Amino acid sequence: MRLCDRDIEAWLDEGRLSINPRPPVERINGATVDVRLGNKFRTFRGHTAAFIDLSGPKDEVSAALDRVMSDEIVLDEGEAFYLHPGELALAVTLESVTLPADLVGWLDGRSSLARLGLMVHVTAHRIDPGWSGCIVLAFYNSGKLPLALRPGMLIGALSFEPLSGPAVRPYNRREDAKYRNQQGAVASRIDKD
Amino acid sequence: MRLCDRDIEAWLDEGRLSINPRPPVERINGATVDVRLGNKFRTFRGHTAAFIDLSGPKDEVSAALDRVMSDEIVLDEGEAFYLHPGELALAVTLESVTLPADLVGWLDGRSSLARLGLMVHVTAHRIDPGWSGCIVLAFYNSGKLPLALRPGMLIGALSFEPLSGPAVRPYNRREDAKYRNQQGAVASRIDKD
Amino acid sequence: MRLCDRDIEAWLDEGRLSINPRPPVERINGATVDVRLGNKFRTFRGHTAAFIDLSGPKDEVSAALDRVMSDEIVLDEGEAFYLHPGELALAVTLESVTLPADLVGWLDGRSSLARLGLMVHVTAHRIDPGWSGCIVLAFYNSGKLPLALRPGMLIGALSFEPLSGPAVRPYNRREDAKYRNQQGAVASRIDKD
Ligand SMILES: O=c1ccn([C@H]2C[C@H](O)[C@@H](COP(=O)(O)OP(=O)(O)OP(=O)(O)O)O2)c(=O)[nH]1
Ligand SMILES: O=c1ccn([C@H]2C[C@H](O)[C@@H](COP(=O)(O)OP(=O)(O)OP(=O)(O)O)O2)c(=O)[nH]1
Ligand SMILES: O=c1ccn([C@H]2C[C@H](O)[C@@H](COP(=O)(O)OP(=O)(O)OP(=O)(O)O)O2)c(=O)[nH]1
Ligand SMILES: [Mg+2]
Ligand SMILES: [Mg+2]
Ligand SMILES: [Mg+2]
Repeated sequence: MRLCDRDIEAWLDEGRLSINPRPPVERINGATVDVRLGNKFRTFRGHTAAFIDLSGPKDEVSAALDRVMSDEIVLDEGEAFYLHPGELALAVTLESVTLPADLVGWLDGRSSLARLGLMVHVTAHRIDPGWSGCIVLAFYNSGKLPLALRPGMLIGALSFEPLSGPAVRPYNRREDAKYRNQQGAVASRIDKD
Repeated sequence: MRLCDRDIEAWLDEGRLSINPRPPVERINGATVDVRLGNKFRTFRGHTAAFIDLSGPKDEVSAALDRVMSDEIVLDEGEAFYLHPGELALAVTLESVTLPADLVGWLDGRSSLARLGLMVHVTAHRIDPGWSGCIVLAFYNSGKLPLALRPGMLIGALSFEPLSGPAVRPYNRREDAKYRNQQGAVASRIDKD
Repeated sequence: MRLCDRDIEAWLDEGRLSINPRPPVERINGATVDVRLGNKFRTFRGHTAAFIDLSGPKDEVSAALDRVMSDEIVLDEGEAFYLHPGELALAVTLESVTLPADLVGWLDGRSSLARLGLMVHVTAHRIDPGWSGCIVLAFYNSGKLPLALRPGMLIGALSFEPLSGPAVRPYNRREDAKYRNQQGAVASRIDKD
């Protein structure tokens, strides 16, 4: 049972859910709220490491991650990020979303973007109960043309599903949660596993 | 709450939900209905453009789109569409689906197709309340062999989720909705944002 | 509605669904249960075949699948599988999962993995009511570095959604179901279509 548009509004109105800035009525429809693209990005520098050991020693993994990740890119006014076919990049939503303990969120991309090969997540689109922050995007261009991405564009959509009850270990209370207070296009923290 | 198979049948009998043609009983099971491939495709002409500006002047965007999209391809008796590794293609379902204001639909592929690398959507699989039309597929072959696609093959599954109530701004009434009554392998209308 | 963590635990306590071995409390949180990578893999041998006719004669398809699919690869203690950019491979969860006729499961990857391009499914992530067995993973590396995967690592998450009622044709009782009693890194059985 996803929340319909009307019930998304009522949750935002009660304060059970928060999205900041609040998208206007025109971006709240059916069962979704549209989200927008941020201005923070990150790319990869492959020439600095051979591989990433997903479950290796924490120090080695951490060092490899630091070598391979670019600095955070902040786009000048009227500047685009050019996402080329075959390229994975990180970005972020404009909006910060905060979920209560009794709700879960789901990121979709967009059919218009899908038909040009742009994936807005890499089999990870769950926004957990207790989540609070902007949402980091893993972009991949599976199409044949480079896509110019500009801050402010409509980039995806969120839906919302009540849980069977309130989560007992929501994300804000989980001591081994990686992504609380998530600022900008944060890189993988797989080394904290 | 997804509609189970016997409730999918009930909703179809009752007529607010429509799938046309209606899959037989052997194709409605668990919490899904199987869907089949149509006969309309499009491909991409990359040599005609440097990039697509996904937030550019509506005129320039609309023109770049028109250069890069192939004419709609319609397949002869016994023809295959050969989907090569690394290529994005557009196709269409056989079936047309109609959802009322109080239902959302979700498109899956198939595990049998997944194990050969066939993706059937590009992070965009929500079928909205109020949707009426055949579903456009953005295919991507992530695998190691070309896959021959033939009209009428089983291509994916739809499941259906009641909303918390009837959407106030369903897809069929939304004046900025891009794809109402969609009737072939329709290219991106990202230029209408 | 998804089951919250506390309810997931209840359903496990009561034998309502099964996950074997049972993940500990630190892996059940919010609306999910974390799952782990098994030790069986398959790759592809593209040189043995020109293509796969998904919808062709059953005979010929089966022969092609048998030529292209590798023998099952079984990794030792501590051993790694190197998943390189642009390569699909098959693998399997550590956990076996059994769902009743009134529940559907859903498979997510992990944000930490998404941010390095690891897809854990290829648009096929539904676990059906009536399912019983380990889950075959279709892995694709959309990123810029190779990724070492070790048996036992955290690979993804499961969420569980009650259906509108019991499925009348759950997976365990459906005649043309392909994947009952599976079986390690089982290849595509699309030839059974
Ligand atoms: O694989 C898909 C997924 C969705 N749709 C349809 C169903 C849906 O109801 C509609 C809108 O999808 P979305 O909202 O993801 O696309 P958009 O580019 O944002 O279009 P709009 O601007 O109309 O919202 O397009 C498809 O045809 N194929
Ligand atoms: O990543 C996944 C996703 C699903 N499955 C299992 C669970 C599910 O219940 C079953 C069938 O899924 P699906 O119907 O998508 O596969 P199919 O190719 O259509 O097979 P069938 O003919 O048995 O329906 O396979 C996996 O092993 N791995
Ligand atoms: O596209 C996404 C998807 C999720 N998240 C956030 C929301 C979510 O609540 C959290 C964790 O998601 P996941 O559990 O998939 O990540 P993990 O790698 O398993 O992190 P953790 O160890 O903190 O659970 O990260 C994003 O920022 N972007
Ligand atoms: Mg939309
Ligand atoms: Mg199936
Ligand atoms: Mg997690």
